[PDB]
Amino acid sequence: MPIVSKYSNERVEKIIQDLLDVLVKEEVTPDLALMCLGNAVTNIIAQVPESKRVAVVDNFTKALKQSVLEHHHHHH
Amino acid sequence: MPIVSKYSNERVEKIIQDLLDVLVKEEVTPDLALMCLGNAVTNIIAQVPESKRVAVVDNFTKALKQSVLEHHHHHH
Repeated sequence: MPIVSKYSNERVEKIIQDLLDVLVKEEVTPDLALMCLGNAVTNIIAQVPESKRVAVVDNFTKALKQSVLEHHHHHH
Repeated sequence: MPIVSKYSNERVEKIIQDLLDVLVKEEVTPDLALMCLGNAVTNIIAQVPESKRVAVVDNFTKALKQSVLEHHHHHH
């Protein structure tokens, strides 16, 4: 329900950017990016206790679909 | 196109490695990692045509939950 503000947003978006930098440094393809990122995500989720391990990945995948569909929400 | 993969698995792993190096040098938490990676993936899927955008994100998310449940032990 509430989006936790545990960390500085600047830092959050910066890390996102630095990750994108890696992807643009190699000029990776969409397929490649998804495959590399997917393994990175899974690695982190494996470090999360099993009790919530299935929950965190599901919420991840759920929210992922939410953000993708909101790109043409009220734009052309 | 005469492409079955194009990119070498060696490079694929190396990219994942570098992505990990990014996350490690930032000392990211599970919360932060998923939050940053989610936006990164979303931007990648935003480069994918809407004609297949829902397909790629669904297979991505599908493969994620597969990997999470599959990867308890290494594999071999």
